[PDB]
Amino acid sequence: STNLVAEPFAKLEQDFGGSIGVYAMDTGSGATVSYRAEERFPLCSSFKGFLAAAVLARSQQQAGLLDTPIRYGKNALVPWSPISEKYLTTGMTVAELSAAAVQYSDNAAANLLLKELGGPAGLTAFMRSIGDTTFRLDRWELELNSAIPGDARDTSSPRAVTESLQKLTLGSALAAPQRQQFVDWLKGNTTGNHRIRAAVPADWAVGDKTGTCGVYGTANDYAVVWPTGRAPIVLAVYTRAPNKDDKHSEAVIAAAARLALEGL
Ligand SMILES: C[C@H](CS)C(=O)N[C@H](B(O)O)c1ccc(F)cc1
Repeated sequence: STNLVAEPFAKLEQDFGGSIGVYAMDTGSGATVSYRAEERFPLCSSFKGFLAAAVLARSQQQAGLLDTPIRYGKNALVPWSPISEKYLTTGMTVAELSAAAVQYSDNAAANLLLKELGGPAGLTAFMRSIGDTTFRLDRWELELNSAIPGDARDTSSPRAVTESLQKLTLGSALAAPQRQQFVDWLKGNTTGNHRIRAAVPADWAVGDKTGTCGVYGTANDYAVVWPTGRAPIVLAVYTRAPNKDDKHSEAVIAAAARLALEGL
């Protein structure tokens, strides 16, 4: 990938202080916008969207997987697990765990689903099977958030994120019912209102998955966006920064999303 009118991104990046990674594709025309699209960024919680997709893929071979109740214990409840916390006394079904992971970034729910899939290596294997050779998940929540500069653990690239997202939501990687369920989960996300969603015209439908590592200014969002009467746009906006204490910026993510969309 390349971009011969990259200066707007370059200036936004310089003002932010860190690194911005953008890839956006118009699935109707094939046009793309890129900026550090081939460079590795920490996934943070954005792996949870692909995790739910991997669950749906398995459910195509395992009848009633999604309906399976999980009666998890208190010591599954790592921090930032609001749904799993709320429902501890009842347990939750695999489907509910998947929805909570996507729509609230629920940590405990992600760990429980990772265990069902064979851990970070199992999710990574799923991603290889749809043709993503960049994605790697190595660790569990919360250790995967360390976001250390240059660490390839728990990273992917904006372009591979977008390409996989397109395969899973719009392409053929998931069966049509599973594909619709994944799209619906993304559309019901509650964590992304200040990121890509803040850049999209109010009348376009959006599904998204956010990520927030909590360190090194590292945060991200990927989304499928449905313009008026048009084929959908798929995009990914990732950030990081060189100092552990650097704050992430939702406004930067929104602004880079807007530059991508305006570029398309
Ligand atoms: C250690 C950090 C706290 S800022 C964390 O748990 N991040 C996950 B994720 O991005 O991997 C997370 C972040 C925000 C949430 F609301 C839920 C889960």
